Amino acid sequence: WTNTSGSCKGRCFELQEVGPPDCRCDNLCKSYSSCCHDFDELCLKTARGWECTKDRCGEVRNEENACHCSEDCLSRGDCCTNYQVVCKGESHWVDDDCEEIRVPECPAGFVRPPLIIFSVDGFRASYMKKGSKVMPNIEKLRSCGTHAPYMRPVYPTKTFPNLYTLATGLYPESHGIVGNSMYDPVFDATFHLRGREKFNHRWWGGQPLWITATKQGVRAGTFFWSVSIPHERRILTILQWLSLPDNERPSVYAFYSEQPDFSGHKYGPFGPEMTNPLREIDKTVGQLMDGLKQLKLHRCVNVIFVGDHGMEDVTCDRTEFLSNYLTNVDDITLVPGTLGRIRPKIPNNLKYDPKAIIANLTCKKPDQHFKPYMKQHLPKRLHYANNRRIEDLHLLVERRWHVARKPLDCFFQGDHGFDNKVNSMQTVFVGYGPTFKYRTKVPPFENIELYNVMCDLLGLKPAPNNGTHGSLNHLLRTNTFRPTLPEEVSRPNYPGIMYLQSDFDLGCTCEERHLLYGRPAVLYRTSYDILYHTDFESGYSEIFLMPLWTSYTISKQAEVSSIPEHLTNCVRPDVRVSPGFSQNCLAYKNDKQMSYGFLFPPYLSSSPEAKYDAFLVTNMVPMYPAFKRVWTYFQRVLVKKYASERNGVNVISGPIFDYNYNGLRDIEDEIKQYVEGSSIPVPTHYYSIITSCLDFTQPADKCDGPLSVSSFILPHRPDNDESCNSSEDESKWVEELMKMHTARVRDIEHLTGLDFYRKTSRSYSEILTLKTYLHTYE
Ligand SMILES: *[C@@H]1O[C@H](CO)[C@@H](O[C@@H]2O[C@H](CO)[C@@H](O[C@@H]3O[C@H](CO[C@H]4O[C@H](CO)[C@@H](O)[C@H](O[C@H]5O[C@H](CO)[C@@H](O)[C@H](O)[C@@H]5O[C@H]5O[C@H](CO)[C@@H](O)[C@H](O)[C@@H]5O)[C@@H]4O)[C@@H](O)[C@H](O[C@H]4O[C@H](CO)[C@@H](O)[C@H](O)[C@@H]4O)[C@@H]3O)[C@H](O)[C@H]2NC(C)=O)[C@H](O)[C@H]1NC(C)=O
Ligand SMILES: O=C(NC[C@@H]1[C@H]2CN(C(=O)OCc3cc(C(F)(F)F)cc(C(F)(F)F)c3)C[C@@H]12)c1ccc2[nH]nnc2c1
Ligand SMILES: *[C@@H]1O[C@H](CO)[C@@H](O[C@@H]2O[C@H](CO)[C@@H](O)[C@H](O)[C@H]2NC(C)=O)[C@H](O)[C@H]1NC(C)=O
Ligand SMILES: *[C@@H]1O[C@H](CO)[C@@H](O[C@@H]2O[C@H](CO)[C@@H](O)[C@H](O)[C@H]2NC(C)=O)[C@H](O)[C@H]1NC(C)=O
Ligand SMILES: [Ca+2]
Ligand SMILES: [Ca+2]
Ligand SMILES: [Cl-]
Ligand SMILES: [K+]
Ligand code: NA
Ligand SMILES: [Zn+2]
Ligand SMILES: [Zn+2]
Repeated sequence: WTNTSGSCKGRCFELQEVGPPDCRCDNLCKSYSSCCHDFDELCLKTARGWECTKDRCGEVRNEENACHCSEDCLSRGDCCTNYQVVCKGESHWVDDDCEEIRVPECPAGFVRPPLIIFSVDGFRASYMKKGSKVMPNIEKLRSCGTHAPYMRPVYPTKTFPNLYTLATGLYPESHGIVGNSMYDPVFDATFHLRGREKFNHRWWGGQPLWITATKQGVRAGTFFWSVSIPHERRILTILQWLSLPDNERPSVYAFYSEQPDFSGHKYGPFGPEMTNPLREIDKTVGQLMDGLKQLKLHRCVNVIFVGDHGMEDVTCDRTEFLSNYLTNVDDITLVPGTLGRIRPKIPNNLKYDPKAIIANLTCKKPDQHFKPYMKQHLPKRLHYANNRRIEDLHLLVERRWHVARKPLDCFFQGDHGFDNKVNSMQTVFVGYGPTFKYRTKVPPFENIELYNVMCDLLGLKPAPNNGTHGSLNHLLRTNTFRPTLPEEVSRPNYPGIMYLQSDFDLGCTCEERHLLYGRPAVLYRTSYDILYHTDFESGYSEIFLMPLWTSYTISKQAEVSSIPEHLTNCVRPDVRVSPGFSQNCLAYKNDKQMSYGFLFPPYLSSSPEAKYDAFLVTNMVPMYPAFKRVWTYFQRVLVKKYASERNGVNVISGPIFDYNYNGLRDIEDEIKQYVEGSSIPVPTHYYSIITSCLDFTQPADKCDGPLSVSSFILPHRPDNDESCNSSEDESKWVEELMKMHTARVRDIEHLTGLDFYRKTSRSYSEILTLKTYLHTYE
């Protein structure tokens, strides 16, 4: 019980965290129904609005006023933000020319630039195109500071998963806020956005910025603002906190706006009604900057203007219903809308048939506006599976559409939540201040990367997260992180000819040019061999009986040759590797469901003599015939197409084992499938990393400057049910599938325990940016 009889006198928006039975005067007091009786009266003053007028200049202090225009307001830190403009003839911050902030210009007592995070809900990246005509303050921040054309949110592109990712540097599957609504089967409880359950600490994993700050002796302002607190009061509170004595003043602050999201949902992203909320957010930014200029902090503070996600045109007319595909939807609970998550209505109800449900949702309407996936089959780039709160059955919804349970379930013209690579879901990033670069444009980057940067801006050591520290050093003038190259754990063996062809009873019948960025380092304890060939180089695992990586270079005008008729089933023993550490063909003859493929393709052999190397047992990998349709098309058509378009390509391909879908390389005990009657593990995925020169006029094998990369993590599946057009020729569907499964080099590194690009002429920070790059095809 909380004693509301107490008073908020001289305690309004106190940073002093007090518990029961003492009444609170902070922002969260309303949500916990613990405010002192006089909180609204004393702390939420509204009298005379939020602006000084000429008639108010030099007034007598009236404590009932929302903000002040009296002579003592500056010394008291409670002037209306436009006080110096209206009463002292100063100019608005927006009307001043920007000047480079080479060093922080801070008043006495500030030893470090404070950080202000200005978060805007549903701020689509494209809204920035409106410019100074609609948003002059935001345009000045963007133009004069450091900005990205867009920032990639996390999936689902919903509010709480994205705001909490921004705060922690973690994927939702790791921080636990997997949706705006979620069901935890262990707690047997539902998290809702409009419930008291969301305040329970058990939902919130990882370590958010305000906790990282507090644990390291750095004071933080609130990261939660009550809906009942107007934006002008939020701004005045931040400014009042910035005016506090040296020993009370926070170093990190957060502002939040429910706009332009609110209006975006009502009118859609391209509605004329979108101008009004954009002008309003700009006015709030103007109040903050004028306020900072008033406190002599406008050239001292680092300001981050950031969004959680974008907004798409979504109407009630564009809704698919599960009742149109499934006989009985009454035994199912659906998390609906721009994504779908399906579970039984009764938590542990045994009448629930997941395989029959997926079958009825798979390619059952010609222009179907969603696709079902078992969570382990979702694109790996989404990192959306390793959490008990993520239902096994998922629906990836097409942009502009909704999924609902039945017709019983327009007032809305906009929505968000779709695949995080979707153009309309991209949001904003602007960094302004002494620590950010001046008038600099940076490439798009992911929001998971920001936590490390915010820790750098505050002199904090970041908690373990999913960002790649140093990948965003190019955004900063100072406070850059010096990254350390991961230490190589296992040393390779370099075997020569050690065995006879007669030593093998496998049932089988028959660096300068190819390793351009150095040997990938193996970052775990294992036994592996480096194998050299005329056309390729490989790192052959003696434990997994296959390469961890196969590396080769294809010139722009290289020839594609066929596999000769008599060499169709040709598999040759490798005299450098023991029969005991080799795969066997009897297993592929026995397994009626499993076939095999090759990592280096025989199609791209340099000569008929060289082609025989591609048929080595050490270049073979287990592949389902359905997957072979995809792999053969990539190997025979796409590798050469990419070489022709990019002026040669360097390709690194290999297997991935992720049976427990945690995005990390499996240990031997985690492998759950092997080739029939053998010890050959079955990969869950196959990766490829395709590098060339950013300057396409230079060939891939003779590149002087920055690199260009595209990568994939292809699901190794026994059917092509994911591709609704798979009955057609591979030219009509395989590339579409590969684009959906695009990946960062960093995603492959986590899944393999490998470290790429260790020997280049580029800085390590530039290589980290390259490794986090995602080719979206958007
Ligand atoms: C993204 O970046 C994150 C952060 O670095 C990575 O996630 C980490 O992965 C490691 C390795 O798998 C995990 O380490 C193991 O930790 C447990 C003990 O964990 C507890 O303490 C830590 C530290 O205080 C907490 O962070 C943990 O939090 C998890 O659980 C709570 C409570 O349920 C929840 O609120 C959190 O959201 C979070 O859940 C997520 O992670 C768990 C797995 O821990 C997962 O089940 C869940 O679905 C969520 O995804 C937790 O309270 C420890 O016992 C382990 O021991 C191992 O080593 C010993 C030997 O030393 C072995 O004997 C043993 O068998 C184990 O192998 C690990 O150390 C770490 O917890 C986890 N952190 C977070 C915040 O998720 C991701 O891997 C990165 N992703 C990618 C793709 O790179
Ligand atoms: O409920 C909705 N809004 C309510 C908002 C309260 C207050 N709030 C707040 O002040 O957030 C600031 C912040 C900033 C950061 C940052 F890191 F960026 F700085 C990190 C955090 C966090 F999460 F980590 F704590 C919080 C959030 C909820 C909503 C909105 C739109 C919708 N669309 N559809 N549904 C919807 C539902
Ligand atoms: C609840 O808060 C009120 C106000 O802080 C407390 O009232 C005070 O009680 C003491 C005696 O215990 C008096 O001497 C004070 O004069 C009271 N304050 C005022 C403003 O009149 C009250 O005791 C607190 N405790 C509970 C359980 O209600
Ligand atoms: C999957 O869809 C099929 C229709 O294609 C459903 O099968 C029908 O079920 C109704 C029950 O109301 C029967 O009257 C029909 O005879 C069935 N048709 C056929 C061709 O079998 C099936 O129930 C759906 N499955 C699920 C799990 O919803
Ligand atoms: Ca139907
Ligand atoms: Ca794994
Ligand atoms: Cl959700
Ligand atoms: K077979
Ligand atoms: Na198909
Ligand atoms: Zn949002
Ligand atoms: Zn929204």
